[PDB]
Amino acid sequence: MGIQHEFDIIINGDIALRNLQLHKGDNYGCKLKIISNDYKKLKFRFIIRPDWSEIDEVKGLTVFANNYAVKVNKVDDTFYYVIYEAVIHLYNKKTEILIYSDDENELFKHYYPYISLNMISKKYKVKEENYSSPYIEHPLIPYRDYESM
Repeated sequence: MGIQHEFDIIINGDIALRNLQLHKGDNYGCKLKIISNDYKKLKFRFIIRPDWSEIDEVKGLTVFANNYAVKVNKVDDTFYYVIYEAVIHLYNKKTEILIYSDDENELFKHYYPYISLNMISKKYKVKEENYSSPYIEHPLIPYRDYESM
């Protein structure tokens, strides 16, 4: 049993995408398909609980939306949790968001989950679990203070 981080993403304080971590490995990420007519923008909070048993530092996150670079802000950085935020603006009905620590060696193809969030029909679903076991919670139940938005 190698490196086991935990990785969650909260959207709009309403939707929690929990348990997104890779089953093992020093990386964490998610691919999102957003379908929308009405949302001008989505607020994201990306929560990492790092496994410090082997690492020297906690990898940060890169975010692209339809392959345009998105501003990412680190808002907490502690031993037990490292938290990032972004507010992503939607310019097309369909937007692919790539969130990751690293994007190499088929991580998106075989490892990171792929989740669809249809904001029109309000249908939130896992398209591919790959090497993770996502749990989509809606409405979100805040189990930690840093989960509520």
